[PDB]
Amino acid sequence: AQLTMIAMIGIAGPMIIFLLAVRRGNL
Amino acid sequence: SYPIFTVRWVAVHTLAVPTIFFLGAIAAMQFIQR
Amino acid sequence: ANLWERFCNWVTSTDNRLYVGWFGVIMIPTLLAATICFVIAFIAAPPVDIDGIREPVSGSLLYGNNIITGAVVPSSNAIGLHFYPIWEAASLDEWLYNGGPYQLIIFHFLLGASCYMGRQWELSYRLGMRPWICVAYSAPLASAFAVFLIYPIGQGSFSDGMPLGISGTFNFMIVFQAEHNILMHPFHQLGVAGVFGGALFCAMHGSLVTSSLIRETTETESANYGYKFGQEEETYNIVAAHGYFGRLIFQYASFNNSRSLHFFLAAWPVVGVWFTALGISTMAFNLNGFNFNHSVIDAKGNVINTWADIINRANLGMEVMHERNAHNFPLDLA
Amino acid sequence: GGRIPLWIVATVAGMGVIVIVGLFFYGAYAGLGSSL
Amino acid sequence: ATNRDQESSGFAWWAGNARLINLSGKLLGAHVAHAGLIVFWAGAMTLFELAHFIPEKPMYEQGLILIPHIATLGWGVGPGGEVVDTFPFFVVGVVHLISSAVLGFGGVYHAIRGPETLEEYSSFFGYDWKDKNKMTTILGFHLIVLGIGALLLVAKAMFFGGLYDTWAPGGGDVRVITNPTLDPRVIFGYLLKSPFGGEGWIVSVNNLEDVVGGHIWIGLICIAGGIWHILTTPFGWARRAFIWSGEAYLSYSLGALSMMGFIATCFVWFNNTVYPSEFYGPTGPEASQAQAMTFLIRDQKLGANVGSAQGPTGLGKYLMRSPTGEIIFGGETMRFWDFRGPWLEPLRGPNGLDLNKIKNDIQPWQERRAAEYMTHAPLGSLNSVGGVATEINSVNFVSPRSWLATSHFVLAFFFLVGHLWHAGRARAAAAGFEKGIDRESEPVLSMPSLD
Amino acid sequence: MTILFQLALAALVILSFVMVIGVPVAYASPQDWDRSKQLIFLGSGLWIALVLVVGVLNFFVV
Amino acid sequence: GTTGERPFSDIITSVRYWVIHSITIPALFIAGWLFVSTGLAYDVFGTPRPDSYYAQEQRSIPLVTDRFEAKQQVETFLEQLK
Amino acid sequence: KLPEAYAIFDPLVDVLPVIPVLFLALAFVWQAAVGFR
Amino acid sequence: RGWFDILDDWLKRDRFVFVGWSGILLFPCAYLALGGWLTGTTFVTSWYTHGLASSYLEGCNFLTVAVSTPANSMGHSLLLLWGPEAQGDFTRWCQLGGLWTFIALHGAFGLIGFMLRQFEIARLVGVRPYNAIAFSAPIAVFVSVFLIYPLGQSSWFFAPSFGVAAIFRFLLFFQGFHNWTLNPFHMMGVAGVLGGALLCAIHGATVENTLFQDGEGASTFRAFNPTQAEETYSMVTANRFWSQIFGIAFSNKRWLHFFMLFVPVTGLWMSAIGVVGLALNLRSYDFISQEIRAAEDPEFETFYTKNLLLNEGIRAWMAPQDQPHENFVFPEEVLPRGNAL
Ligand code: CLA
Ligand code: CLA
Ligand code: CLA
Ligand code: CLA
Ligand code: CLA
Ligand SMILES: CC1=C(/C=C/C(C)=C/C=C/C(C)=C/C=C/C=C(C)/C=C/C=C(C)/C=C/C2=C(C)CCCC2(C)C)C(C)(C)CCC1
Ligand SMILES: CC1=C(/C=C/C(C)=C/C=C/C(C)=C/C=C/C=C(C)/C=C/C=C(C)/C=C/C2=C(C)CCCC2(C)C)C(C)(C)CCC1
Ligand SMILES: CC1=C(/C=C/C(C)=C/C=C/C(C)=C/C=C/C=C(C)/C=C/C=C(C)/C=C/C2=C(C)CCCC2(C)C)C(C)(C)CCC1
Ligand SMILES: CC1=C(/C=C/C(C)=C/C=C/C(C)=C/C=C/C=C(C)/C=C/C=C(C)/C=C/C2=C(C)CCCC2(C)C)C(C)(C)CCC1
Ligand SMILES: CCCCCCCCCCCCO[C@@H]1O[C@H](CO)[C@@H](O[C@H]2O[C@H](CO)[C@@H](O)[C@H](O)[C@H]2O)[C@H](O)[C@H]1O
Ligand SMILES: CCCCCCCCCCCCCCCCCC(=O)O
Ligand code: OEX
Ligand SMILES: [Cl-]
Ligand SMILES: [Cl-]
Ligand SMILES: [Fe+2]
Repeated sequence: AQLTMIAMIGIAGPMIIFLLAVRRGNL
Repeated sequence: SYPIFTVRWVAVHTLAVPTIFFLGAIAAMQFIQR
Repeated sequence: ANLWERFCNWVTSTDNRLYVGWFGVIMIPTLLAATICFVIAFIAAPPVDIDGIREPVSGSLLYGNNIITGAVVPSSNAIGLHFYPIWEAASLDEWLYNGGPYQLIIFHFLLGASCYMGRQWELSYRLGMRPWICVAYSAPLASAFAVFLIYPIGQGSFSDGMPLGISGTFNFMIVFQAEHNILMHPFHQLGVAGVFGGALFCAMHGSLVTSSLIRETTETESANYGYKFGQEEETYNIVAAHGYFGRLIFQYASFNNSRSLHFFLAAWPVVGVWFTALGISTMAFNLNGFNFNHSVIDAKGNVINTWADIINRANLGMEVMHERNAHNFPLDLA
Repeated sequence: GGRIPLWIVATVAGMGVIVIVGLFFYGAYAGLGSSL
Repeated sequence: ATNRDQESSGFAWWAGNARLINLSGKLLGAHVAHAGLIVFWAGAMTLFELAHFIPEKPMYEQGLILIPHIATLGWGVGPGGEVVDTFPFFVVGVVHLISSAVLGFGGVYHAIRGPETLEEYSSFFGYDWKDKNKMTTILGFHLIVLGIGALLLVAKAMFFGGLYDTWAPGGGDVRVITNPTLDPRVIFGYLLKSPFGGEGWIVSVNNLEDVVGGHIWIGLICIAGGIWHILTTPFGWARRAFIWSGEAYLSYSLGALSMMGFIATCFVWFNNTVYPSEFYGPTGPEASQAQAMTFLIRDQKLGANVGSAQGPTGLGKYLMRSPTGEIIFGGETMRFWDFRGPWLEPLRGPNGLDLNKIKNDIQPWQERRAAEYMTHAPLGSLNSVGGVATEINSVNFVSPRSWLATSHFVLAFFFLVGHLWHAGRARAAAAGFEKGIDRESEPVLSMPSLD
Repeated sequence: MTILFQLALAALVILSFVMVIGVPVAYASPQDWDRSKQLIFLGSGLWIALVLVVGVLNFFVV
Repeated sequence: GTTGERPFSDIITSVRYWVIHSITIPALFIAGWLFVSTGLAYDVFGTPRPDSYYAQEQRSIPLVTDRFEAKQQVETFLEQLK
Repeated sequence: KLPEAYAIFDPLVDVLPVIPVLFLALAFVWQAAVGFR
Repeated sequence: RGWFDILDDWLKRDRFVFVGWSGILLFPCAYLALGGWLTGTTFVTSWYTHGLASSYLEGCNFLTVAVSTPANSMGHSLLLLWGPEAQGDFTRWCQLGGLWTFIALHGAFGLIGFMLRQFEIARLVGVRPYNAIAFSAPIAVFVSVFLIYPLGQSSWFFAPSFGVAAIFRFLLFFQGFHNWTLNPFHMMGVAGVLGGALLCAIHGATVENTLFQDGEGASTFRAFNPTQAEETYSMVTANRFWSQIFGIAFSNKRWLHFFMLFVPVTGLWMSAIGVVGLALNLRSYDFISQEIRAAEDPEFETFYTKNLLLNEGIRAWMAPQDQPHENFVFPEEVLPRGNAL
């Protein structure tokens, strides 16, 4: 359970970066 | 146009391949019980 | 100009052979006091009851020491962290017996060395330089603070400060290992990395510059005369030095930028020494090195020794023997 | 060539190294060498 | 992407946050986001501690540092520091966490989407670092806020539950403070006390009346000073004394915070009033004194005449005299004779430890407490093996006092390094040579030679 | 109301995850600034409402 | 200047590199894992298992004490384990 | 221990404390995405 | 062209990792030393030579793993895999400590190869050989500590074992048995190492704080070009600063950088000489005058005598487990101990 929760918390950040990169965001 | 296999390739792999092998071994050791 | 204006101009003058500055106004008297007291005490002070058990330790040359064994002995454990100036004693005889010179010396020295750091900043400002040489100096200064003030504060007594002597320093080190396992503490390991690497990089940089000196002299003359103080052009070929070192390891492991190189030279040892100073200053509050004593056990439960257990045997020898008459109860809690 | 971005490669590789080191510390507290 | 590259800002990525010096909107966003980080850690860590909390076991056996802070304020605990209700702990955690979410939203907004500079949108919130009047106005606002915080502590102590008093008659209890110390002689004599042994400067404050009175004075002084700095502008001597720039203000604050970190280190190491031993464990001096007391008790029970027991060195084995004559525990713990604690003070008379009281009036609770503290002295390894370095594995214990003292000494020192770095750089940048020496006007070349 | 309270809290957690991902993406995506603004406002309001609903119901379960 | 080898960044950001290594790296890692979990490492290197440091009632270490008989001494210790 | 109602979230609470460190790492991930310009 | 010249061409090709003739010696030996260390620390025990666990497979951690020295009964045997001890049995070789001599020998020859690499590359690119000359200090340290010292002692057993904690044990053994800290050659080594660190830090900081402004950036690194002819920092300003702060200062850059070479190298060489002495138990252990005085006068005490008591404790408490071949049994009553501890 803890491993799954931390995996989600930890993919979230790079996920934001990846979405803004795919979307030509104001990075 | 680049060659694939070079002296640099040999050096890199002589270090890299055993490193992954050993890391697998140590990971497995983490689950040994006395 | 008025008298005060003239005095300020003299104090801050960049034309004095030795800069004084406002930090210097504190540094000069305090360092002179510390130096004079240290020299006199090292030569002539009588034995000091360091551990407060009426067992004076002889530190001075005239009382049977040589250069290697001599020391200014820390103040008595009976004093603890109490402030013990000369005027707090009934007589100089009492002051000496209880080890007042140590307090006078270390306090004046710590204050003066802090002012020395500030003076480095101040003169850089007067000369129009960048300001961070004092930041480099903060590493050894922090180490001095750790061994002379912080560790005594944490342990409750100036008697546990580092003695002002060579063999005394060794005693401090051995007892520290017995009580804190400093060798197994990551901050001291970082300190060793800092100083080994500092020496390594010192040798590397010196050797690379010396190997890339440009020919300006003959074989009968020292190559050092090929450089003239204040000359505009560089005296060695950094491009050649980089070609050599990059081929020694590989291209991207070698600096081609002199500014980056010198920043790295500054940063490695300075950070290492900061961390080792923090190691002493944190073991002052009894957060000790790693303890793996009996960590490896077999199926039945037998202890399988490791090199850490061997270290522990050595530490036990030190612990049981140190300050052999001072402990009355089973645990050494400070 | 540059099909897979280098920042993604670096992030993923760092995550892998972190996971390996963390597992090793978990081992410090479990199994052999745990003192228990 | 205004000013978000080295070419346009002059700063490399590893110094990127310097790019914000003159972008007040993004800088406000940065500060609000970081404050969100602080509040978020408070909440998450408190919840972690509560989830791992075993109420029966002492707090200091469980690696707790925040729950003790809450308990010291009188929340959740009863006589002797026993935990009667953990819901206050849970509430503290949850509220700080939700607030952290709000702060994060605000910081992200001001840093990413809001106006990059506040000067055009508003002159009340916009500022110029060289505008001394506006700078002192913001300083005064925050002074008023801080004074309110101090008075909030006073209110908790006086009107909402009180504080946990380890010195309360009966063995430590939550007590409402009704007679705070308003005597300026006392309050500021604390500041005038020597920091050396047996004096301890402000670290020696040993009663909640003095604590509450001091915080009353702090709150009032802060409110008055904040009003002062809102209504005034710096005088000429100050204008000529200081460097007036953002980096200079940052450096001043770094120096102040470093000082406060060192002071906090000493506070948590030595003081057992605002850090009750019931929650933080014994101090080092306390544990050493406790060992002395424990073995005095054992040997006396066996029949020893402890007052007359001569040790190997000639000093009393159990009791001796301090350099000013007070009767004190013997052995190495002679250095800790300034220690004071509720389990020990009943044995002390005008001349120090009293032989008749030691012989006749030591109570079982005192014996138990001495054993407990002796066996939970603040000594342990980095991997949390309790005891001296030579001890074997078995006890999983490092004292909260050790954790807190070490952490905050590290922080205080590195913040001193920060003060030096940013103060030196502020001076050099104000004078105009922080980027190096001008080749065509090298100052030293125009100076006379030293010799 | 045990499972009801657990469901409300789980919804709070999931909505927090969605907001934590979405708010920065929307803010740094200037193109998507018509629908995303309404989405963010509605999500903030619902998050506050859920926080209150939890807290109120905390005293009706345990 | 470069010596003509393909750039590392170019290699590690390429699809073919990862097509190859998404197979090779896991295979080697699993090979090491199995080397340990099947017990072959103990046999290869002569390392005692947790239950093979001592005989059941033994507490003395099996130290080698003769240079030219050391191999046979170790074999005798191993037999005494049985 | 947490109040009984909240026991199901215990694994999440167990991991919450490290998120600030995750933020520090996120700064480097972002700078990598922008090439440390 | 002849085959020798063709081979020289290929060996000296410009490639990512230079090979050279020295490479034929360096690369196999360095690889074997490093690989042997990793292999031993991962999988190999010290049970039959020391009575110790020393590998990850047994449960040690990075601080406690080691490739431990062979048993004392092996003497100074080379312990070749095909030698009369292991007799070609790889498992028995590992159990007998052949990995220690394997690592030590392949590492020594690797150091030879690396120094030859320094010479070869310097000659090819046309620089002076001072990096190779400075490398003599690490080689002297390695030879003195890992070969000469054990060769003077009873066997390889007392050489340092290749590990973190094992090296720490080596330090404490030298203190307890040799009083190594009292040795003026170690003292000169300490001066060399700490002074080298001091020079490194002070020179780096001085350069970085006497830079010329050669660009508009607040990050000053981009304002240097490797091909530029001008000095990047002001020697005149640095000299003035240190003259006024410390009294003396460098005025010749060539002397400055040679001194940076000289200090650490000389210090390490001095330490090596001291260790050669210790190989024969030729210690700076005592001061005879102090011992005579202390023997006759029970009130005379110095930090020297205190440290001797510490050494006696170390010896008595660590010998039985650190030297298992001696079969020491020290009854509890004979162990030196102070009061109450
Ligand atoms: C209130 C505190 C504070 C504030 C607001 C600032 C603000 C600033 N500083 Mg100062 N600084 C501070 C404290 C502070 N500093 C302290 C305490 C030190 C001493 C160490 C310094 C030393 C310092 C230097 C040397 C420099 C600055 C610079 C700067 C600027 C850019 C910073 C940046 O982009 O960092 C970017 C951040 C990073 C690159 C990350 C660094 C991460 C650190 C080193 C490690 C942290 C480890 C962590 C705590 C634990 C990790 C766990 C792990 C081991 C598992 C900015 C104006 C720069 C400047 O002059 O600009 C004008 C500059 O060169 N600062
Ligand atoms: C507490 C830490 C901290 C904070 C608050 C900031 C804040 C800031 N930095 Mg700094 N920085 C930091 C650490 C920090 N930094 C470190 C450690 C480094 C070294 C790697 C840097 C290096 C650096 C550089 C080099 C630059 C900045 C810049 C900036 C500013 C603009 C950022 C931007 O354009 O984002 C763009 C990024 C994105 C759009 C990606 C998404 C970012 C969002 C905020 C993630 C938030 C996630 C969060 C979970 C959302 C919760 C929402 C929920 C509450 C609803 C901003 C005020 C820039 C600046 O000053 O510009 C003028 C700039 O150029 N920073
Ligand atoms: C010290 C922190 C701080 C500061 C100085 C500012 C300042 C500003 N913000 Mg920002 N903001 C903050 C925090 C902060 N904000 C936070 C945390 C959030 C998230 C909720 C926001 C969300 C936000 C938005 C969405 C907008 C602003 C806007 C503005 C501007 C107009 C504000 C105004 O007119 O106030 C009006 C005053 C009030 C509404 C009353 C506030 C009083 C509060 C509610 C209670 C009392 C204060 C008390 C001390 C709070 C204690 C909290 C403590 C626990 C930390 C101004 C430049 C606006 C802007 O940039 O316009 C272009 C805008 O659109 N802010
Ligand atoms: C966050 C707190 C804070 C800060 C940063 C400032 C900052 C400032 N104040 Mg304000 N002030 C504050 C709180 C604060 N104040 C409060 C709470 C009050 C109400 C009592 C005042 C009342 C006040 C007045 C009445 C005046 C200022 C003035 C000033 C300016 C000059 C300060 C100065 O020279 O200090 C440096 C201090 C000195 C040069 C004198 C004392 C220096 C001694 C020798 C140092 C002693 C250190 C000590 C021995 C070492 C140990 C410390 C230990 C005792 C804690 C400056 C802008 C002056 C100004 O221009 O305002 C218009 C002014 O006249 N302040
Ligand atoms: C330059 C590379 C190099 C060098 C210098 C060494 C050096 C060494 N190795 Mg290492 N080794 C290497 C590469 C190298 N090795 C490689 C690549 C491997 C992996 C295959 C090994 C595997 C290895 C193992 C497994 C062991 C060593 C050992 C040794 C040591 C003993 C060697 C010995 O006695 O050889 C003697 C051999 C010669 C001197 C060669 C002489 C060649 C002449 C021309 C022969 C002339 C007569 C001959 C009969 C020719 C007949 C011709 C005709 C009749 C057909 C020594 C320190 C041993 C060790 O460390 O012990 C602790 C050990 O057990 N090595
Ligand atoms: C700007 C920037 C930055 C920064 C950022 C930040 C710092 C942010 C922050 C943020 C934040 C600070 C956030 C927060 C969040 C929060 C949240 C989201 C919360 C939530 C909560 C909840 C949901 C809860 C729940 C619960 C309860 C209520 C009870 C108990 C249980 C539980 C826990 C479940 C960086 C560095 C990246 C870089 C770039 C720029
Ligand atoms: C709460 C409390 C209390 C109280 C407290 C108080 C009351 C406090 C106060 C405090 C204070 C009241 C403080 C002050 C401080 C100050 C300072 C810290 C200052 C500093 C200064 C400076 C830094 C300066 C500088 C300079 C110089 C010197 C020269 C010229 C230049 C300049 C300006 C730069 C008590 C203890 C009772 C109890 C407990 C609680
Ligand atoms: C309270 C709460 C919450 C919140 C959360 C959050 C707020 C999160 C955040 C998150 C985050 C904030 C994340 C982050 C992450 C990060 C990471 C994962 C990083 C990593 C990094 C790395 C790995 C790096 C690497 C590298 C690079 C990039 C470049 C250079 C090189 C190197 C390798 C260093 C939730 C919703 C759960 C709900 C419940 C409650
Ligand atoms: C001895 C011998 C031999 C050889 C062998 C070899 C050659 C081996 C090698 C091996 C190897 C080659 C191995 C390797 C391994 C590796 C490892 C095991 C690694 C680890 C790593 C780590 C753990 C790291 C970590 C980290 C950190 C912590 C932070 C930063 C990042 C990093 C990632 C770095 C032969 C066959 C001749 C036979 C005879 C004997
Ligand atoms: C123990 C407490 C000590 C600190 C107390 C707080 C004092 C704060 C107010 C004192 C103000 C001092 O005021 C300050 O005096 C000095 C010295 O005359 C003036 O100094 C000025 O004149 C002198 C001549 O005497 C010149 O050398 C100097 O270059 C010039 O700046 C400053 O311009 C003024 O700002
Ligand atoms: C100078 C170059 C040295 C190279 C040496 C390579 C060593 C390779 C040895 C591998 C075979 C070992 C022989 C094993 C059988 C020997 C048994 C025996 O008869 O004693
Ligand atoms: O004085 Mn010097 O050393 Ca610190 O621990 Mn306790 O007190 Mn004593 O015993 Mn171990
Ligand atoms: Cl001693
Ligand atoms: Cl004692
Ligand atoms: Fe140089």
